[PDB]
Amino acid sequence: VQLQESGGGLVQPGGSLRLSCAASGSIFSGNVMGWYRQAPGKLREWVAAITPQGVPNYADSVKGRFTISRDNAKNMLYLQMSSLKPEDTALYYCNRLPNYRSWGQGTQVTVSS
Amino acid sequence: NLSKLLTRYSTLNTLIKLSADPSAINAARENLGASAKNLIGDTKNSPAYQAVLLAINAAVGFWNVLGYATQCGGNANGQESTSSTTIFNNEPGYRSTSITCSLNRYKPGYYGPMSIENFKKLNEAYQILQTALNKGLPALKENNGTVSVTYTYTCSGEGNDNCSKKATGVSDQNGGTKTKTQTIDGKTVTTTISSKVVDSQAKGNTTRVSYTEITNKLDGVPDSAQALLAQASTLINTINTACPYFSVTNKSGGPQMEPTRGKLCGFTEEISAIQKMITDAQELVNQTSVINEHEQSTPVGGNNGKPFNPFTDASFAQGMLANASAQAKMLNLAHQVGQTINPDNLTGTFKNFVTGFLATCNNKGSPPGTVTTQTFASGCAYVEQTITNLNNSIAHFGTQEQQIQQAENIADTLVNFGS
Ligand SMILES: CC(=O)N[C@H]1[C@H](O[C@H]2[C@@H](O)[C@@H](CO)O[C@@H](O[C@H]3[C@H](O)[C@@H](O)[C@H](O)O[C@@H]3CO)[C@@H]2O)O[C@H](CO)[C@@H](O[C@@H]2O[C@@H](C)[C@@H](O)[C@@H](O)[C@@H]2O)[C@@H]1O[C@@H]1O[C@H](CO)[C@H](O)[C@H](O[C@H]2O[C@H](CO)[C@H](O)[C@H](O)[C@H]2O)[C@H]1O[C@@H]1O[C@@H](C)[C@@H](O)[C@@H](O)[C@@H]1O
Repeated sequence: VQLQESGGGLVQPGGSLRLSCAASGSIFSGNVMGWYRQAPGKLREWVAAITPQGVPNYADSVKGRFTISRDNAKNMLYLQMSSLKPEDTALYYCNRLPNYRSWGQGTQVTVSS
Repeated sequence: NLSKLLTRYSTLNTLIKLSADPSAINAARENLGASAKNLIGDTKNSPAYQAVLLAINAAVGFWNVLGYATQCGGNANGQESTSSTTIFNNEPGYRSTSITCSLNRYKPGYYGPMSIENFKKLNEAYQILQTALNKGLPALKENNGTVSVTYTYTCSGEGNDNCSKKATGVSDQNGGTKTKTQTIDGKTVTTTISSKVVDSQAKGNTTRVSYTEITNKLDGVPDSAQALLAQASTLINTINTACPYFSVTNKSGGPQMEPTRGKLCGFTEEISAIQKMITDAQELVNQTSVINEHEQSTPVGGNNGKPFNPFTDASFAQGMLANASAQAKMLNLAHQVGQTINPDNLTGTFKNFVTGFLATCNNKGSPPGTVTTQTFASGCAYVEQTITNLNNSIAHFGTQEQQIQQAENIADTLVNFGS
């Protein structure tokens, strides 16, 4: 009943960031987990997901650039981001799928030169 | 004050801007239509479909695990018998495709044998489920599907009345036949019962004794989800209510069953779980009519070509909300079915049961619903696979889940504004 994202920051276009999310066992164990983002002026959009067995899938806007992964030993969720563009600027959140109804605080990412 | 809100809660300002915009509202209603097709029109990709399938498969799997070990017997009235053997075919027996109810003298009942009355109930539900699974479940929106189901049992032994006129309905026990038509759903279901006698010295008779054979041919049996869940409920409740004695053969090396002897309803955690899954699947399927009754395909907008007024032009909203809420409720119950049985979160002896038996097959996979001499003591109902596919379908419902939440929030905003 706890979600804490981290790793966000201000980067250049072309940059990389690894976001992390520390989920509790309730939420994480045996559950599909995923990342979401909420950009300026828009509602929260789904970005990626991953099944307990490690199979990942992605939104078209990030496919080929972002990689989602999970560490089942430590209830961690990770998003590696590459080739960032201004358009990736947003608050990023992890949650399970379907969503637990309280969201973490999220971690800000800002891509800009 | 409201400016002071829309600072601290930025996504809410966005929500109100969308709620006043017909093109955004229509875009949300088009999304509802599409996510509804995924939920009630698809199979592989529908979380709802996979959760239904999983609930049914767990019930069937439970019996494939334990039926071979379960005592049954006696005569037609629920009464004890002095010498009656009754064999049900296409059932998961010990090293066999039949289960034999040959326990005499003991009164059928709790921590005793399953009466043949109950076994007939259990068996009919099992044959139906195994036939449907075998042909493939239809998508949730399809209700006028049917299936044909055929199954046989045999009565031998002095004094055995389980195949007689009274038990069966057939006037002549040798070569006779009876047709009746109860109606499950508002649907008609034709049952043809037929009987033949095979003497001991008749040719081609392995068993050195003489027997009666009853054939049941049911046509137009509903294969809808609501229908099939009622069958699974009957299967698991019959077992749980009869609560018959069982004892297992623990194979060398193997995976190990506990307890080895006892009563079938002693598996309380496992039965509760299955009953819960079926209950959640039934509530899930009930959301189908809420979705159908509230189509979101008609575009919305002002009237007399004047701007849209979210305070008056918005009576569609109750239905949009009801629909989105229904879809959301489906997805959550589907997830909840999976979490009931998924071993990642199970513990102790309920986990052993699922990882070592229920989510296991010993057949040489072979298609769904086939019963072999090795089926016993394993689930043979594609439970690990169904869990995996349910998770995959949910992972691929990322976008739609968010679109449903946005649609529900737009609608809910409009329901608010109108009052
Ligand atoms: C008990 C039984 O099965 N009797 C049937 C009889 O079998 C004997 C003969 O085949 C005989 C040959 O000489 O051999 C005996 O077994 C021998 C082996 O052959 C031998 O090699 C080996 O080493 O030793 C054994 C045992 O010592 C057989 O047991 O065969 C008859 C001919 O087929 C049969 O009667 C016929 O079938 C019936 C259904 C009916 O249509 C008759 O008109 C027809 O001639 C015997 O079947 C029983 O027939 C009696 C006599 O009328 C009854 O009809 C009975 O059913 C009613 O009564 C009982 C109460 O006892 C129940 O209440 C039932 O509801 C009533 O309907 C009927 O027994 C039933 O049907 C048979 C086929 C079987 O399913 C039984 O389980 C049923 O109880």
